[PDB]
Amino acid sequence: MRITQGTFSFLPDLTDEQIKKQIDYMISKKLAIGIEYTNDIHPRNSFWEMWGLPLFEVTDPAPVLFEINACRKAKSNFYIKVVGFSSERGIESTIISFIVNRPKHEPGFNLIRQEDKSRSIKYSIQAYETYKPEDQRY
Amino acid sequence: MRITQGTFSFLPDLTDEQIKKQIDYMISKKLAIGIEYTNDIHPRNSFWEMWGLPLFEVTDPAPVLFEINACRKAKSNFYIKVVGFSSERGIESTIISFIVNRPKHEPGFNLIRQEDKSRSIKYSIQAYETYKPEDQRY
Amino acid sequence: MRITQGTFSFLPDLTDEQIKKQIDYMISKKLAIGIEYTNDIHPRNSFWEMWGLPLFEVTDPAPVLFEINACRKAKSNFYIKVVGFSSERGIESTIISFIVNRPKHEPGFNLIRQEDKSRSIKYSIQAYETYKPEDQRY
Amino acid sequence: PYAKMGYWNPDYQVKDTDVLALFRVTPQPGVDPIEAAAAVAGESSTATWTVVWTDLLTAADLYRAKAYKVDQVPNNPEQYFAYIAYELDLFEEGSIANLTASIIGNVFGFKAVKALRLEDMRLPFAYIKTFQGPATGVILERERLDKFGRPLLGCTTKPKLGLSGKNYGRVVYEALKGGLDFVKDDENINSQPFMRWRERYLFVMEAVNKAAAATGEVKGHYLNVTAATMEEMYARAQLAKELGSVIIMIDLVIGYTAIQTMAKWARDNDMILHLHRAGNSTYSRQKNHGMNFRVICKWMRMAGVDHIHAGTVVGKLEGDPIITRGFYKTLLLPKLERNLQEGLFFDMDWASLRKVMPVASGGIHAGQMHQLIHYLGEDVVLQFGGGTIGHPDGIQSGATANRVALEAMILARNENRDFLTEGPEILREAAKNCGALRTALDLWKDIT
Amino acid sequence: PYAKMGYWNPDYQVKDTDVLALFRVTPQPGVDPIEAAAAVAGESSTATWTVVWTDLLTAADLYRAKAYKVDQVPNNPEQYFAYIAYELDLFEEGSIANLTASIIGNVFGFKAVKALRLEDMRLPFAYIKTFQGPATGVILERERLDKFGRPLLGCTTKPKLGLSGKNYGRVVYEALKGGLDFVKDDENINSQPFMRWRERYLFVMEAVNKAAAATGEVKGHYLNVTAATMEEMYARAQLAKELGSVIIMIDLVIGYTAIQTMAKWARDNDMILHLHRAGNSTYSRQKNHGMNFRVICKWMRMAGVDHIHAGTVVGKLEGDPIITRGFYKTLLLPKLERNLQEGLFFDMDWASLRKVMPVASGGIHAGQMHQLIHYLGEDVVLQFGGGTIGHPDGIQSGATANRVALEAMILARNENRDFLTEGPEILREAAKNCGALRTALDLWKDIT
Amino acid sequence: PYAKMGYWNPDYQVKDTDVLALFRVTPQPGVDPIEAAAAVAGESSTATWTVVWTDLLTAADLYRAKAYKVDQVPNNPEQYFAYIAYELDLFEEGSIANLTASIIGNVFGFKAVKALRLEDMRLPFAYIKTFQGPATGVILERERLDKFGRPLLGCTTKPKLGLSGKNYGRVVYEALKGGLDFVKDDENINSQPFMRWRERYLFVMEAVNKAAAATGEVKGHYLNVTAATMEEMYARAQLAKELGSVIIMIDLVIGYTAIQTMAKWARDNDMILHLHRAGNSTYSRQKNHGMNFRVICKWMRMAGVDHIHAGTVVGKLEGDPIITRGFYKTLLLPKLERNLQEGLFFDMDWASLRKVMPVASGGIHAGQMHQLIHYLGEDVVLQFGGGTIGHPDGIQSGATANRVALEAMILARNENRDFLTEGPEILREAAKNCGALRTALDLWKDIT
Ligand SMILES: [Cl-]
Ligand SMILES: [Mg+2]
Ligand SMILES: [Mg+2]
Ligand SMILES: [Mg+2]
Repeated sequence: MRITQGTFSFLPDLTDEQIKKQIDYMISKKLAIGIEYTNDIHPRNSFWEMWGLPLFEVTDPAPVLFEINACRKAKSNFYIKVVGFSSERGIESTIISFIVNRPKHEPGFNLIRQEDKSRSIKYSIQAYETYKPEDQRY
Repeated sequence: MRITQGTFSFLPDLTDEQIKKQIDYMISKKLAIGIEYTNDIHPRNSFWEMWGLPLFEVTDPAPVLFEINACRKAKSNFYIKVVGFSSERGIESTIISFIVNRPKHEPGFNLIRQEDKSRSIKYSIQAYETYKPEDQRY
Repeated sequence: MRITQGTFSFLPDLTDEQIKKQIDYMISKKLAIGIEYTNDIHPRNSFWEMWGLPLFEVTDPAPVLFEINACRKAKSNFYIKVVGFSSERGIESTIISFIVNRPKHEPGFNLIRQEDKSRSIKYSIQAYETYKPEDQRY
Repeated sequence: PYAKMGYWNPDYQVKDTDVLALFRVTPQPGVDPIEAAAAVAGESSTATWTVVWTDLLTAADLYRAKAYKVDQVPNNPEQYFAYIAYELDLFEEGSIANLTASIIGNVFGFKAVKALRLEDMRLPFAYIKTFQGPATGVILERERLDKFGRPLLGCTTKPKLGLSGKNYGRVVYEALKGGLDFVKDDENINSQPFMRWRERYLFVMEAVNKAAAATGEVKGHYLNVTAATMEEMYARAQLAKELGSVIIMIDLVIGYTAIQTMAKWARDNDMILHLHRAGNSTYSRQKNHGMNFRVICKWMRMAGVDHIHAGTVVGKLEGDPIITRGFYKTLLLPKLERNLQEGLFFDMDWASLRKVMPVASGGIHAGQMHQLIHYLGEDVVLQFGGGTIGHPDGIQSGATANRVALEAMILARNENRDFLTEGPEILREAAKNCGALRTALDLWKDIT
Repeated sequence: PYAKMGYWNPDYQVKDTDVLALFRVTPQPGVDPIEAAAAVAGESSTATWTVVWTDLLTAADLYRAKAYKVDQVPNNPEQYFAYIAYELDLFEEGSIANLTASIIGNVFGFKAVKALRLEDMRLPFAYIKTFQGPATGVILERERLDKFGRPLLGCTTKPKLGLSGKNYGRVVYEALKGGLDFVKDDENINSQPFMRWRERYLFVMEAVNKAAAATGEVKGHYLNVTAATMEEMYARAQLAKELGSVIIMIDLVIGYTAIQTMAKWARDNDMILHLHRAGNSTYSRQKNHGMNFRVICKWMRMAGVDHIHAGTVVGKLEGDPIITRGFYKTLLLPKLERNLQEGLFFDMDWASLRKVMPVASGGIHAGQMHQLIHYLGEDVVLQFGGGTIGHPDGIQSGATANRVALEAMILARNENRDFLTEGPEILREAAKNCGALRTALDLWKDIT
Repeated sequence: PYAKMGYWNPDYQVKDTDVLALFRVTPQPGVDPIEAAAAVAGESSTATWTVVWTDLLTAADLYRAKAYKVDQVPNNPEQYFAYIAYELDLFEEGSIANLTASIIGNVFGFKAVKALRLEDMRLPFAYIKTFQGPATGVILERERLDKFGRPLLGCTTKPKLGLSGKNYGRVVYEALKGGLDFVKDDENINSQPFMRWRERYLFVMEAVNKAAAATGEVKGHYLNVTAATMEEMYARAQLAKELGSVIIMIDLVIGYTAIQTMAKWARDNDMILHLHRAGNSTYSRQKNHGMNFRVICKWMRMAGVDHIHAGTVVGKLEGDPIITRGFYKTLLLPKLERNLQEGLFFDMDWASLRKVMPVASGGIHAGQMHQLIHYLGEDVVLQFGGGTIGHPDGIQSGATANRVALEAMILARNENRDFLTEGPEILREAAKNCGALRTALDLWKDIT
């Protein structure tokens, strides 16, 4: 299935020209721009791996785009996303986050139902590729 | 002090003509009419002594007035009141209650302050004449 | 015993000249000046009877002194005090209160010990003259 | 098309279990009254506008409100009375929040309807029977106070705000001792920088007990337990209980759920529960939107408060006497009879719920007592303001004048004296024996 | 004479700690605007009319509200704007009930004033700082959901009432899986004969977890915990918590105290708290009485709910876009700037209280997405009704069309495309890749 | 470079919401006063020394303290006054631990700074408004005791330690009956092998009630609830409450969190809360490090104790009268005005927090009463030691002499008598009627 984490995951995968225009947006919003990747796609996996530090005070999309592609070359079967952090007082948080690489195939999640008191159930989801070590996923 | 239990205790003591017109009211309201007396004038003394049974279905004030005066003769140094009970569904209770005899002099109440937790106080009032036996009051 | 409620009750009873100088103080402090009396001298009897309303905006001690003496004539066997109320923001309360009449003789208080859980005791004090009606006290 | 969806049904037969509402509707200009009716029904029952198959998994008709009757407002060409029926099974038993959410929430239709005001409700017997009704009620309240056959008398402390605990207690003691049955906290006095609530409660209870001992009556002061959270209201209610208060109050702004929570507490703890509702607020003189006060009376009697301010007729409150009389009936009667001039549009059986005590508050004074008795009856608390505190002879005096006028008026009424007509002379006979009343009567003849 | 008592003070200097209110006042015919101002102040501050000595035991001036400015309403000869100032010490810290009791309660004056509507309030910094503010707030809510830079998408279950627990859960699962971020209980669905609340909560949590596992997103359903008493609301809130719900809802009809009680609970228990307030109720289109919605926004942001329905501009809700924009600012901004066309009469610092999320609900549909984004911004939940459930291809399909239109519109906005003007073509490019969106766009072109 | 990082800002404009501190700084030899200022700011705001990118994810400037003004200490070439400003959002509302952690914790800079003493703080209105303030306060305390217009009188039991419960109660009864308003436990007496705490509390309450019955006054004994754990302090506080004590005490060594915990308990339970702080401890006569006592007064008034020992001017405590006067103002006034000789460096509004009662304790005796009244005012507890217990005529006698001197002095003050100058003759007129006072006055003329 398609994982729909990300601001634009109901759209087709973005071209590089689209990705470029999203960097321009971020630049005009004065955001720090980070690139993160993971192959544990749990929705509560809050800390993806960082591909370098976030870039600050950037003024041209080129170098961001260049790292995105180098991450894609190094981690081609990982999810990779781009995140734009705001430092505006009272936000101080991500304000956009979108996918720029997905694995070829997504097998999705197992749903675990542990039966508890009365009719209640304690739930877990476990991404199928996480049943394997990281270097064997996707 | 003047005890102001009673529907008309801020007025002067009622004459017999006034008392008569209050019976007429009660009669027209179809009330049972009772006469009660006490010399423990505590406001929470809910059960005064009954002077006879209440009178039911009465049509002339005369016999009520006659018992009021006989109670006054027998219990001249007691409080005496007249009570009109309604049996109308959803009332079923007193709807008027007024004083027709008071003792010559009312010495009033003692106030007792038992000190309790922190600043709180548990209060009692005790009518001074109740510090004596009933046949020595007023 | 001498009741030592009051700002100056460890001093001898004030003369009228002393009382006069205390009014002058109150006037210079811009206080409302009230006269209150009681013959239930319990320390937790917060509401003495008012002798008239408090006097506001007064500029000469004479009329205060005159009412003090008229209260003394009417209530000679009562405690009488003078109270000075402040309306200054964040005070808004009595700031002086002193005795200007005491009964001839003070018999004092009974101490009641009601035994409660374990060794604890619930205490009450009851002024002896309050065992009687008000018009028989002192 | 709302008349097309079934929401309009001129033929619907009203069942004894239906909840019925009567809205005053103002159709948006050039829209059929019948379409407007339907719109109000069609939205306080469902929020759908397409091909929704999932309705077919339910007994769908059951959940649709039925606009079943539309009359034109008399004296108003472009206002209509719409009667809407709702199945009993739509409502949570015992729940005011659910009732109000369901009725005055989803009554949309911004294209057929310009204005909407809910005028009355027929709460069915079996629904009413799921509510507690007054915690205490008029009959029990009077047996607790041992006070029969006359209105009760109260006033709010003056000034509402500022007195320290001890000076606040002074006013309460003076007024109770001088004749009032009740004194009360202002709706605004809760707990604030100039006075916190615990010292108020402690000094008040000393005043109240001193007054009972001075008079040989049960006396009460309404301690305001209003607060921001339910826990805080409870801690306040619990001190009132602990110290032996006969009565507390809450403000209607705390809201329906805190009200029902308190009403159950008052029932469980033998406390009279007075409900303050501002007689003239921003939400008042609307002929056009919102909800008529009588629906509030219904909902609050059901929730189970013991007192609510219901209006006076005379004084600074200028209301239609006959509409006000309709508020009192709603609060007090075991059955209500349709009566258009009183604004009661439905017969209604109260299912033996206890009675709420009306409170009359406003510019009212002792010289109006014949009008107050004649318009408001014996079951009412009459609340006088500067009419007691500002008697030139003192608070006790002011309370005495009001109490004597009250009692002399009920005496006259019970004597079958034509007290409405002979009112002023009745008061003037009473004042003959009562300097404080004589002083009050003069005080209030520059008015007229 | 109210201008005579001090209640009118053209010279009063406003302090940074004052609470300020702005009423729209309609003087009773032939009464001075200045006397009317004074009357409103003189009664929401004191209820006295005689020689009251007891005021002299207090710092009396402190407790008097000051009418300090009167402008005439533009385009309305006989309506005035009155600005009233209240000392901070009159108010209980942290208490909405006390604030509302004090302001919109005792604003009487039935002889100088015909109509009164409270339009706005300046809550001072130090007062605001005594309230919790949103339990979660926009920033934390988005970090909990991992959803950034786009509005959120919800809808209410269709039909609102009737589905058994299992069929109700079916709709919730379909809609979440098909793309919605949230599904929600209707304000009317609490616990009733046709469905009790515990089975709804249990079947819903199965649907929600199934949807998270189907999509790899955090998903949520607003469980309505509304109930008649505080204990009952808590038992409901506690099951939501126990079963792991990300979000619950309450209806505004529960009232201010139950709201603050819940807001503290939501803060203490990591729960998003959505507040339902009916967008078009009987209390709506009043230019004349009651209170403007923006004052509700202020009070609810202070009380600490996380979502409130704030209006849309287009669709079946027809409001002034600029007044609506003013509601959003109140909910969202760290500081508000006076702006008469938005109906903000005061500058106001929000004292770092968290932000509430506006909800837009109404006849809104996917073909309006350019207008919705342009008028309402990215911080909003867009709620579609029969616009999802009644997609001729199924609920999942309907949810997908709405989600794709949303995302394609934000994409265009971020590209600096003139999306207000090119809106329809943007949607039609998106629908090229999306049958469900193509189907929806056709579906909604008989409208226009 | 600290002036380079932004921590130094000669131009910073102080906001009404800033927390401001005034340190007395001693630059390490040959370091610029301006660099020293900056160092203190730069470390009580951040602990960083490298290229830290993560600052850029925050509104970093907001979290930086700003050294904004440096004056040279008058009469001290190499000491400077540094004023530091901190944004309100850095602080937890209502929390002394957080305030102190933030201000006097991370003020490092061991290379630019040799010595540092915190001299004063400007707590902003909106911050202060987040604290409870005194549980009872001077005004409520006096209304509870019915004691107006004179200092209160106490002493500590003599000997502090050793008496069994019954002999301890003997001293307490003697002293209260003879005239003291209060007697008190020593800070050291908690619960020990020679006497456990429960029997002390029980025998004390018998003494206190016996004294009230002997005098017709409210009497009190400060039961020390100090203990090692919060549960233990509560069990002690709860017995005091249960047995009806008007007052308890705690030692400042229990620490800020237990203090705030107790202050809330005292507010919730109507208990006066006296705070013991040793007048001359190892941490006293520092012109050079630590923190000036007036900052403690601020923090304790905020936390909400009712009494704190504030110093006397005369007797065995030898302090600058004008600095002491500054401590009393901090405790007592609604607003503080900058005044360099009093050591108040900031204007400050107390936001209507209640007042704390100063306690004066030391070698003070009855022959100094004119100086005590003149320097310390009427709102103070005067605490005499061996000055009561060791009156050659008995404890009652000693208490009487002190009480008569007190009352005769206030009488003279109120008469506008030049009591500072005529003090000895005023006492000697009073002693004419008072053998115990005559005995005391002689007793204390070998001193001088
Ligand atoms: Cl007991
Ligand atoms: Mg009322
Ligand atoms: Mg909604
Ligand atoms: Mg000490």
